[PDB]
Formats: sequence, structure tokens, C-alpha cells
Amino acid sequence: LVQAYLILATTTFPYDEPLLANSLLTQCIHTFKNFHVDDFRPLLNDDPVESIAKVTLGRIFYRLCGCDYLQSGPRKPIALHTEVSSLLNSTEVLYWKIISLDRDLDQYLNKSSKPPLKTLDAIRRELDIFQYKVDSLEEDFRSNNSRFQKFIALFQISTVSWKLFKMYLIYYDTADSLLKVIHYSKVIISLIVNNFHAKSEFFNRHPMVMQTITRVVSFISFYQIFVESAAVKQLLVDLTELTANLPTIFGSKLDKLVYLTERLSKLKLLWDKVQLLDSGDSFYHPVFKILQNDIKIIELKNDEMFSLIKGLGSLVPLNSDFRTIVEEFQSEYNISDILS
Amino acid sequence: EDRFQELVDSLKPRTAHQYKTYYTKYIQWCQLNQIIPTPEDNSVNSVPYKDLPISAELIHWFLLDTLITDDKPGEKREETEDLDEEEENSFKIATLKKIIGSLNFLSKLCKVHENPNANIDTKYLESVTKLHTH
Amino acid sequence: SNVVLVSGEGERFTVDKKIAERSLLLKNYLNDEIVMPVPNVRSSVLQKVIEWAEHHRDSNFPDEDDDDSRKSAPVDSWDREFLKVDQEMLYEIILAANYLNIKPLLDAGCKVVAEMIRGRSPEEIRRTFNIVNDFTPEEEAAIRRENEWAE
Amino acid sequence: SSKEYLPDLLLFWQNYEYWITNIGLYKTKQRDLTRTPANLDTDTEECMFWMNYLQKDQSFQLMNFAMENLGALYFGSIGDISELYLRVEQYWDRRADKNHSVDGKYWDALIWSVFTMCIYYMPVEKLAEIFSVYPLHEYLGSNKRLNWEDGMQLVMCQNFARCSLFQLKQCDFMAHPDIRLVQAYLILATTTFPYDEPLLANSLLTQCIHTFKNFHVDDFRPLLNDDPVESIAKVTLGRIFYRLCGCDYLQSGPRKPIALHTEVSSLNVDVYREENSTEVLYWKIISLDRDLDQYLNKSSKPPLKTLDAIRRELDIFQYKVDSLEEDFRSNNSRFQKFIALFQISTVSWKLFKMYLIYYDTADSLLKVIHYSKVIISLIVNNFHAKSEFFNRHPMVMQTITRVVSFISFYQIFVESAAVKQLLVDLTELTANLPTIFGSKLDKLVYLTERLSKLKLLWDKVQLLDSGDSFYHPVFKILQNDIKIIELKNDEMFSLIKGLGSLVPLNSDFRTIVEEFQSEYNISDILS
Amino acid sequence: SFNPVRFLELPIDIRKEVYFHLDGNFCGAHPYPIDILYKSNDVELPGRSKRSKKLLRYMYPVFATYLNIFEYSPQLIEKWLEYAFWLRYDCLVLDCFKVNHLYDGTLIDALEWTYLDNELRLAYFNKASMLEVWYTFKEYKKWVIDSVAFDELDLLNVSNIQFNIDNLTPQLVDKCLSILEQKDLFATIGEVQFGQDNQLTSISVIRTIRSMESMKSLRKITVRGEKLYELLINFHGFRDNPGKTISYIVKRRINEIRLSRMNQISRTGLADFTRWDNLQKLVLSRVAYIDLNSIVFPKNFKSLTMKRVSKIKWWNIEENILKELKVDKRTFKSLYIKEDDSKFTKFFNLRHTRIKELDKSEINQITYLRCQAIVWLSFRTLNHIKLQNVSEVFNNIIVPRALFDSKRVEIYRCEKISQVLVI
Amino acid sequence: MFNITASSSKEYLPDLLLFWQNYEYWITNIGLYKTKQRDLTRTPANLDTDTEECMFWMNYLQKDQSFQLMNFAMENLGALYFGSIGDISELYL
Repeated sequence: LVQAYLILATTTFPYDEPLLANSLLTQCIHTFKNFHVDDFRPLLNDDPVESIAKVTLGRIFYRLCGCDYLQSGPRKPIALHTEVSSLLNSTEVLYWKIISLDRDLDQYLNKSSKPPLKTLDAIRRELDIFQYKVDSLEEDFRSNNSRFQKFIALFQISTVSWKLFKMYLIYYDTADSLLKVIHYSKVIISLIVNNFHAKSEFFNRHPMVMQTITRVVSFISFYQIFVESAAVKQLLVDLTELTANLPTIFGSKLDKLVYLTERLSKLKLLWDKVQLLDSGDSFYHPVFKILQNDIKIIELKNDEMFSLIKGLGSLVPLNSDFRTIVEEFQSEYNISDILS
Repeated sequence: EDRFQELVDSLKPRTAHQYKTYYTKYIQWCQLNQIIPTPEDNSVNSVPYKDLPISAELIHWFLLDTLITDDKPGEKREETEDLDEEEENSFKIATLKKIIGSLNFLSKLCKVHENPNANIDTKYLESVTKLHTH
Repeated sequence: SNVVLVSGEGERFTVDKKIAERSLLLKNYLNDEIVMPVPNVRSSVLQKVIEWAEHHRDSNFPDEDDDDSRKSAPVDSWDREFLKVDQEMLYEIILAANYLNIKPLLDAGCKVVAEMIRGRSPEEIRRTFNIVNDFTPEEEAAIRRENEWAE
Repeated sequence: SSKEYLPDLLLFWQNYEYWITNIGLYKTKQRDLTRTPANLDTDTEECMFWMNYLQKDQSFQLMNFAMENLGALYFGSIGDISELYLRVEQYWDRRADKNHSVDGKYWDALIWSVFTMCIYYMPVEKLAEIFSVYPLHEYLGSNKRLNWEDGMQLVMCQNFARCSLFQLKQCDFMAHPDIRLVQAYLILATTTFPYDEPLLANSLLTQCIHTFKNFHVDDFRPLLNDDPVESIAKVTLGRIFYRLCGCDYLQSGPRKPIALHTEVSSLNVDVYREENSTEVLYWKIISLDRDLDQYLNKSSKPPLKTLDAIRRELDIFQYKVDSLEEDFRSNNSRFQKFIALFQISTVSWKLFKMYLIYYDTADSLLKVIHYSKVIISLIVNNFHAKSEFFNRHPMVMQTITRVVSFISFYQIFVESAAVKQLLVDLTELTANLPTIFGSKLDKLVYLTERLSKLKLLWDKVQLLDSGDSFYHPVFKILQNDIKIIELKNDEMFSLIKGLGSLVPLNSDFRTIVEEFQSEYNISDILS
Repeated sequence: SFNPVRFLELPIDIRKEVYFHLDGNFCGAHPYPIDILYKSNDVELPGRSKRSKKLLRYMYPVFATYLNIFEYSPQLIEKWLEYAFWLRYDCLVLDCFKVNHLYDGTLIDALEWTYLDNELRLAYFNKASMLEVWYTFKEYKKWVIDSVAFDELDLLNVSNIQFNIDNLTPQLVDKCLSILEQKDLFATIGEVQFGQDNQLTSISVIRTIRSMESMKSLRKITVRGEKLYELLINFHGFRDNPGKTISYIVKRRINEIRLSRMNQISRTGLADFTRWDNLQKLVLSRVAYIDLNSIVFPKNFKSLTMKRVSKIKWWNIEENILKELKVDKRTFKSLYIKEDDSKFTKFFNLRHTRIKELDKSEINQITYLRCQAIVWLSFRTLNHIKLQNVSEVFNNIIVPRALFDSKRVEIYRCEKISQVLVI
Repeated sequence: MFNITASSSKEYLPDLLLFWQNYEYWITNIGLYKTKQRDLTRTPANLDTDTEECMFWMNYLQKDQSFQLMNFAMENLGALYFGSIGDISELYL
């Protein structure tokens, strides 16, 4: 069961059926913790069949905490990765270290406490170490498995680098950090576009190039809304051209990403044609209220209280130009068109 | 016995036994000087609280004759070293404040036992404390 | 109505129900003539326990979870004129109150043992020095040598 | 001049109880995978018969029996059943349709779980007036004269449970989590469904924990700024949560790692003493049991301050269960009284058992015998009319297992005169328990018989002293029973048989030990 | 003639309930408690042999620090000094310490570090502040701890010893902490006290605080003065004081804060525990006035016990309830109070207070949950309350149902307290 | 996303990028991928529609096509199945 789900989670199965994949992952955590292995190291005393079995459970546990992280929503409450330590064969543990560093970065999204500078610097030193480790993986060009291996390692370490320098740009605004964000975005583009010129077009179907491109094109659109720059505009044109040329096997999620990029493009026009107000310390603008409500609508949709009220029986739930522009833009480009 | 609950609660047990030691010294001084008469000799004397003569001048004259008229007719001559005498008269001013507080507490104890004598007139003893402090 | 406290020898003591619900164990046992065995208690000790409950039917005891009202409560005049008995039968009354979960009998019947452990003569603390072993004879020699100088 | 081995043998009982009577007897399902079948043509023609066997008026008689006699079981989970008569009406309306919504199939699964509870808790005299013996035997093809009291009500209970599970599996209930899954499992957990399938119940309980924690509700107190529908929704959710912790603790073991119960009732924690004592009183009496049964597998003594605190909360819940309402005109009040009094008698017995084992306090053996007689007096009292089915709740099977195993273990080594009469009384009681427990009752009788034959082996072989520790065949047999069931509750062997082509590879007393293990094997209690 | 072996053969529950009522008074030379020495029309006054001169010359200057307090009636002292040779070696006393440590510090309270006879030995004080038992730490680990800690290592560690400055002089605080520094015994102590009978702390308090980080087993801190409460354990609005304060790493360690004897905790506007973000319990021991609307109550604490107070305001829950169901206070008291006494209200007596309750029939089950949400909004997740000796609560006392059940609130000395309504 | 007349100050940008660190989660992480807005009165589910569907999709894939699929996985997907199933040459059997 655990092996079949870890094969299925290398596709877009955990995004076409997210609640079913979360229940399958809860069953996989239940089936994995059933065996009660607290140490995945080959001990000398045991049977050398049981040592191979514990090596197998180590390399399955790495992929299982990877798929545990990649579904860390509010519709998946039971965690496996809490029983692992943190950083603050020999190539599968590399993906584990990079995904754990990505988790240590992206855990600061939903919480309000901004991370320290020493934490991001320690992540930066470890990032440079694993960048040297990924750049040292030798590969045969005729052996396509090792090429796809190096692509996965290099794309994951570039995604972690981009998220680290995005957190530098956001949480502290360190001098000469926007250049590093643009640099690693161009690295991601130069990785994905390279696969069209080597007849290995299926490399761009792995689900990390949907997640990463979603984060990158949404952040570059959101930054081109407010702070204009010519390099950011050329980067946004490159992101839009790349988003139009991602493979068709993503299907609905690709078209919803194109819709989200188009909506954040129209929001720039709305920011331009409407003048910013103030209140001395507080600032008012329709773009600000629309971006408030885009979070509020989806927090209302991921509120499972209404399904609880429908499940408990006969309980039926009984629930200037500023507001005009906001309601017309929400009627025209609704945020609930990215849902399924 | 209405006020005895907030009278024990005003002090620690340690401070209450220190204060009882100090006014036991005071009542011994009053019996050897016969300010209050002893009931009998070669018996456990049990003087009441109703008729205990307490005033400002009696407390201060006790303080004279015990604490600050340091006669000691065989051991007066141990006041030579300046650091030892500094520690010793720091002990004198500490026991001065403690005996003034203990006899103030004895006055507060005797006023509820129907003794109209124990009025301390505390500015007198505050002037004495400020004098020795100066 | 009435309950029956069967003792450890075999006798039957008919007690009134409101009196015998002083025992927490019997008052919980009644939630099913209602007999109940009390196995480790002789007939005289159970008679003393029932006489205690017969007197203290009407009295009011602390809330079994106190620091002040349970430790610093004095014993009653009847409770001190009631336990002037043999010492072993006093401990058997305490065992009977610890079986039947009668907490105020385990309160007033056991502050007497506290008043007997303290308030005893310091000569027979020196006499009862190693009645239970508790020390090596080398340490006993060292302890008796340390306070040899006084007496 | 006495028996000196006895303290470090009662400390061994604290491990033998967990690895036999808790894990080995109720929560062990030794399954091979190259022999077990797997099909969707066998069950889809069998559960079709078990759903066509019930009729409309028979189902309403089951629901009337639930409304009149089982209010201490469903009311925590599903609320009052007068809202559920409409769901039975809508199930018999929507019986002939061919497009079923998932919001209909969850209510179908919930009312089939309610029907399973009604079949499991019904007396045979009321069961024979409702159903018919002969179509069931003309279908199943077995011994014809096998009337309901002779071991057939258990079969229909298990098959109604399996039909409720089949209607859950038609919901795609992993892809559509909803609170009716949690309610259906909390109805099914009052039967022997958590012991007929101890690996399916753990996975359904993991799905119920995933379904509950999907809602992200931690504080069940209705806030000031809530919808007045949402307030009653969170109150009912809190009742479901504490019922789920109650039915979640009872399945703890090595085959159930993901636990929901995280709080403490004495002395971090998250979610306790915020909720009004209405039917969390069933939880509070089990957390007070969790604080005793967490020292079975653990190898350290419980501190005596903890045992005194547990004794004080026992007295408090005695006076709280005697503070309940005397609704004698509703028959479910006596059953709720029996549940919340039998639980406190069970926790009292376990408390003074741990006093006897770990510390040997004042008359603790007599307190163990006294609360064993209180358990007997609660079960024998139910052999009257109108309350005969009270001895079918699984807590009496758990408690009688623990008590008769401890008294049979203690009769071996301590020649006592009250323990002997107590053991004769519990043997008479175990041979008079309801037959709807099925194979677990026969395995409990077998375990008591094995401990009695082990007593006969204790008197036979003379005890071999060695100065520092003792030696006896009985000791080695009791050592080996735990080792056999720990070998059976280790899923590493099925893992080696599962990863692929991997193959698993690893005097005077020994003869008597191997003859006793060959004649009276411990593997008979697994099945 | 008392028999020790016959006492030590009966089992340990009875021995607990012996040494629970024998409070700490192991001696027969106890001082009279300070309730008869004031309730008297008499003053016990002194008025000396060949042997007693030897004891008062040779034994007494070793113990002249903690026992010069009892110079009134020195028959107490020349009765004491014959206990002082043998009482610490007694089998009853050592059995009391065995069943204390085996029940985790419950029976007799708070062994104390001291420095007498040049050793840095432990000490036990009774409620009358008299030493009775003094053990050096090798002897205490040898013949009481190791007599009950045979083989389980969760009971060898002894971490319940208090420290208790104001017992002893600040030079002796310095010497005691120096000898405690040269050994690895900071994990041995379990709680500290504070004395000192604007920000001008004493020398002993600074010496205690500057080594308080080194404990790593510290809980249960306590102070004893209103002119010292505001200086280290209240927040007071101070946010930057590097020296002389109490070292934020060790604010996380403690479990409770005891407040011994004061007048008011809200001398300023707000008596806030904004820090101490990890304490679970708080005991107000003899504070005269407290205002429950003036404490900030940290993010997860459980018990607020309080005793011997003179005036309580309350959390003024009633003024927020009367906004909800929208009545006047007289109409509320006349109509919406039921005073139910079913069986659990009559379990714990409270024969002086009259326990009241709202209506199940005149409130429609929602605005009933809102009236309960008011109470749980004003408590902010506490459970244990334990009102001992009190007087004259100003507001009416409002306790929720889930907390008034299971005996989690408990009014003990009910004399002037009355009319606790339960919602 | 902020912390009367018009202005040109830039206090909106530092609180606005911190608002991006919430918007990115609730839109591009949770809302776009991990949110499936379901409805249970409208969803059909049984075991008559999908059983013959699975029969058809297993009878569709012939025998020798599966070995070409497995050869493609062995030659061109080595960084995916090795974390889960190890070696796929053991899976030809």
C-alpha cells in the first residue's frame, strides 16, 4: 500500500483527488508506523535480510515524509514528519535533505512570526553545501535515468534557493537580493526550457515544475504589480511564455495557473488606473481589499464547519467607487475559478 | 478575641517568637526593677496583659539600661577594634529597631486585652531611632 | 432501612443506614437486607467503629482535601476519651477505618498516634536508637562516639 | 519463612496481563496473505441478501428497541434518535433508486450501524418475535437446527456490521470525509466489531481520527461570536469527540499507532476540563483508567501520590454517578447507571490491584477481592428480567477477562481461602456470560483452564532455589507465553514476506515445559 | 512506652496518615503555638543545673543562629538539647522522611539548605520556624534516600529541597552559595524564597539571583514582601533591565509562584504576569487585597489557589452577563436564579454559603451557552481555584458548571463568603 | 495588506510583502491545489458504474504493451521508483 501510493504520488494524483490522497496518506502513515521501526540503520547483530528490510524502510520513509510535506494542507492533519529530527543509497537522502530544507523554509508562510537572520543564514550555508553536492553528481548522457536524476536534484535545489532569496527580499529587504531572486528565476527557466531542446520533454511533467512555476509566476506578477523594473518585466514575459508551454498532462491546473497570472496582470491595470489613498498610518486601495478577499473566500471554502452542519442532520445553515470597483472586479475575475 | 486572627497574621511565626523574646526581656527588666510587682517567688510568675505598665519613657528607659548603657562591669573593654565595633553597633541599631518594634507590638497586644496604659507616642521613639541612626 | 456489617470473625452488626453511610466504601457498595463482609476486622474493633459512627452521625467534618482544617483540627473530647485503649487495638481501629474508608475516624483516630510520637521523653529516644537496624555498627559506633562527650 | 518470589512475580503479572489479556486475546489477528481471498463478487451477492433480509417493520421494531433500551450508547454519537426515524423512512423510500447521492449513502451506513447495535444488544426472546430463523438457514447452508441463542445472533450481527461497512465503502468515504463516518463507527464500536476485526477497526478508527481532525476544532465551548446553529454543532462535535476518545483508548496497542487521546485528568495536554460533565463522564472514568494501564507495558512503578489522586477521583465519581437522575420510566437510565458504575468498579479493581502488586498497602488483597465481588454483584444482578442484555457491553468482557485472569494467576502461587471461593464464583460467572461474545468467551474459558492446569503443575514440581533467583517450569512457561505472543504481534515477518523475494530466517524443566506447551498451547487464544 | 517496631510493621498508608497529621513536629520540646500565647490572661516567664550549663556552653553556640529566638522560657532550650543529640538519628523521623520522599514531597514540606556546624547540611523547619532535623547531604543520600531508592533511577534524584533566604544572614547566603558552587548541587535545590524584612534590592537577593540560572531543576519561586514583589517577579512595565533582574531563561523553568504576605498586588495599575510564560499554578498566601480584574494570567496556566486573604473583588463576570441576557441586577436575582442542590452540591457541605444556579427552563439553551461563554472568556483557561480563609467578596462569585463539578473549585473556610452562583 | 486624501509614501510595501507570505500559502498552495470543493447531495457514488469501468480499463491494456511500459520505466524513470520500490527489474516477475 505504501509503495503503491508513493508510486502514485509522483504523478498528479495528489492534486486531482486531494482528499482521497490525504486519506491514502493517512493510511500509509498508519501502515508504516504499524511496523514500529525507530532506527533505520543496518545493525551488525540482525539477520542480513532484516538489515536490507530496514534499509528499504529507510528509503521508503524518506519518500513518505517527502509526500507528507508535499500535502501539508489543512485537509491533512495527521503528520509523520514530526517524528524526524531537523538540520537546524546516497542520492535519495539528497532529495530528502533538500525537501526538508524546503519545509524549514515554507513553514513560515501560515504563521505570523518572521524568521531570524541567523536562521536564514544557516539555511544559506547549508544551501551552498547542497548546491556543491548537486553540482558534483556525474551523469551519462546516454543513461537517461541519471539525467532525470540530476534534473530533479538541480531543480529542487534551485527552488529552495529561490524561496530562500524570496524570504530575504520579503522579510528583511537585504541590499542586492532582488537580483538573486531574478537570477534563480532565470535558472528555473533555463532548466525547464532546456528540456525542449534535448528530446527529453517528459522531464517537465514531474509535479515540482508545476508547484515551483506557480510560486514563481505568482510572485513575479505580484511584484510587477507594485514595484516596476525592466528586468522584472522581461522575467514576467519569460514566465508567461513558459507557463503557456508547460506540458498538457497537467490539464486543468495549468489553465487555472494561466487564469491566476492573467488575474494578477489585470490587477496591475487596476492598480495603475486607481490612485492610492491614505489615513496617515493606514493606506486604502481597492487592490488591497481585493487581495484581502481572495484569502477570505478560500478560507471560507476550506472551512469544513458547513460540511459538519450538513452531516449532523436537520441542522441547516442560515448564513463610493471603492466598493463598486471591488465588486465589479470580483464579479469579472472571480477568485473561485481556480477551484474544482 | 475578635482581633486575634489579624494579629497573628500581621507577623511571621519567627518574628512573633523574636518579639515575645524581646518583651520577655522587657518584663524581666520590669520585674527585677519592680515596676510591675511579682506575684510570688520560687513559682512560675504569670503576669496578665490587663495591667502591664507600658509607655514611651518606660520602653526608652529599658532601651537605655539594656541596649545603650553598655556597662558590662567585667567585659566593657572589647570595643577597641574599629571593624568589630562597627559590626557590634550595627547589631546594636538592628536590635534597637527590633526591640522598638517588639514593644510596639506588645502595646498593640495589650490595648486589646483592656490595658489603657500602653500608648506609645511613636514620634518619640522615631526621634530616638533617628538619633542613633545619625 | 438497615445494613449488616459482617465482621471478620462472623458476627452481624445491624447498623442504621444513614449512620453506616459514614463509611464511603459501604455507601458506594449500596448502589446495586444488604450484608457485606469486613474481613480483617475483629468484632470488638468493628463495635468500636460503629459506636464512633453512632456518636458522630450529627457532627460535621472537613472536606477531606484540606491543608488547614484537616491537619490543624484538634481531636474531640469524646474522641480523646474514646481511644484510651490498648495500642495494638488502636492500630486495629486505624486499620478498620482505612479498610472501610472512614476518613474522619482515620483523622481523629490517628492524630492520637501523632500526639504519642511527639511529646515523648528524650531519654527513650536515646534508648530506642537502633530497635530497627537502620545503621551499620561502624556508623553506630561513630554516632555514639560523636555524642560521647556529653553523656 | 514465606514465599519470597511473589513481589517480582506480581511485577511480572503487570506485563503478562498486557501481553495476553489485552493485546494477545482481543487485539491480535494473525493473517496470512497467500491464503486470504479477495473478491467483489462474493460480498456483493452476500450483503445484497443481508440487506434484502431485513424488512421495513422489522427495522422500525429495531429502532423502537433502540429508542427504548439503548440510550446510553447512541446518544453520545448520533444524538436523539427521533431525528433518525426520518432517515429510516428515507432509506425505505430510496431503496429502489439507481442513482444514490453520497449524502444518502452515509445515512444508510449510519442506520445500518444502528441496526447492528440493535441486533447485538437484543435479547433472544425479543429477537425471535421479530425475525425468522429458516430463510437464513435456507440461504447460508449450515446445521438447520441452530436457533438464535445457539450461536446465530452473532452471525447476523457480524453480517449487518459488514453491510454497514459495504455501504461506507460505496460512499468512497476516503474521498469524502464526513462526520457520519465517525458516528457510524462510534455506533459499531459498542459491539464486538472492534474484536472480530481488530485490524479493520484500527484502520477505521484512523480514518475517524483523520475525519475528526479535518474540522480543526479544538475548543468545543461555543464562542460569543458564533452562529446559533454552529454552537449546537460544536456541542454535538464535543460529545462525538469524547465518545471517540473513549472508543479510541480501548483499541490502543502495537497495531494502532495513531492515537487521538491527548489529555490528563490528574496532576503538554490540549483539550480537557473545558467541557461540561454530561457524557464526558464516560471519558473521565477511562482517562482515570488510562492513568493505571499505562504502567502495564512500562517498567517503572507508579508513584503513590498518583494512586492516591486516582483514589480521590474514584470517590468523587462515585458521588457523581450517585448524583444522576432516577428516570426509572425510561429503561436506558438503568443501563447508563450500569455503565458508569461498572467502569468505576473496574477502575477501583485495577487501582487496588496495582496497590497490591507495586506497594502492598493496607489490606489491598482484601480490596481486590471486594471489588471483584462488586463486579460479580453488578453482573449477576443483571440476570433478572428486562435487563438481561446489560452484560453484553464489551467492557464486561474486558473486565471479566482481567479479573478472572488475575484471580487464576493469584490462585497458583498463594494458597488462600477467600481467593479460592472467589475463583469458583468467577468460573461460574464466566460459564454464565452471554453467548454473543462468541469465540472470545471460549478463549477466556480456555485461558482460565490453562492457568488452573498451571496451578496443578505448580504443586507438582518442587521449586528450585538458587539463592539469588528461583527456577520453576511454571515461571518459564509464563515467560514463554509473552515471547510467543510478542513473536505473533511483530509485523516484521510479514514485511520480509512482503517486500519481495525476501525469506525470514530468524533437562528436568525443559521436558515439562515443552510437554505443557504442546498439550496446552498459548496460540489457541489468537485464531 | 511507645514501640517503634510495632509502628513500622504496619503498612505505608497508615504511616502516611500518621505523618500527615504529625505536621513536622518530631520533638517533644515544641514551642507553644502562637494562638494560646496570645489568648491568655497570663505571661509565661522564666523563674540552671550542673549538666545544662555544659549544654548551653558547648552545644548552644553551634545552634545560636536559629534557636536564640526561643530565649523566652529557656526550659524549652534545656529540654531541646537532649532531643538535639538523638532526634535526627531516630527511626520514626527517618521513616517519616522515607515516606515523604516516597510520596514526592507531600507529607512534610520543604527541606531547606542551611550552613551550621561548618558543613552546609540540610535542615527541616516546622511551622513554628524551628529546626528539628539537620542532615548533611551524604547522610541524607545514604540512609533515607537509598533506603527507598533500591534500583529504579526515577527516584534516586532528589530535587525538592528549598533554599529559603531570610532564614540566614547575607554573608551566610554568600558562603552557602559558594560551597554550593564548589559542588555540583544546583540541581539538588527545587525552589527558592525571598525575604528582605525604588529598585534597591538587598545583597542576599542579588547573590541569589545571579546564580539562579545555574539550577536547571528550579520550580516554585516565592517572595514575601510587597516592596519586593514589584521588583523581580512583576512585569511593572519594565522591558530592559540587564542586571539585578531575574534572567529570562530561568523565568521559563518555574512551575508556580507563591505570594506569601503583602497588602496589595495591584499597587500600580496592573499586576501583570506577562512573562513567566510557563507557570501552571499560583498561590496567594496571605495577601490582604487582590483584584481579579487586575491580573493578566499567562497563556497556559491552570491553578489560581489563594488563602488567608481579607478582600477579593472578583473577575466581575456579572457585569458582563447582565449585558448579555439584558436585564437589571434586581430582576436577574429575582427571576433567573434557581438554587439547585441535587446531590453533588450537597456532597461537599458549604453549610454557610448558598450555592445558586441559573434556570434551565427560563433560558432557551442558546444565550445559555453565551452566558457560559462569558464566564469562560473571563477565566481564560484556568481550572483549580481553592478559596480558603477569605472575607467579604465584593462582587458575587461566578463559577462555571464544568469547573464547579468534579470538585475543581473548593471554598473551604466559609465564614463571610456567601452566594456563589454557578453558571 | 496595509499597516482622507492621497499619498505617495511606501509604508504599504513592507506590510504588503508580509501579506504576500500569507497570500502565497492560501492561494498558490492550498486554494489552487489542495482545495476540492465537494458537495455530498450532488455527488454520485456506487459500485455498478466503476466496476465494469475497471474491467474495461484492465481488458484494454494488452499483455505485451505492459512490458514496453515497464521497459520505459526501467530505462527512463530511475529517479522515481527507486525511492518507493527499489529495483524494477525485480518487478518483471
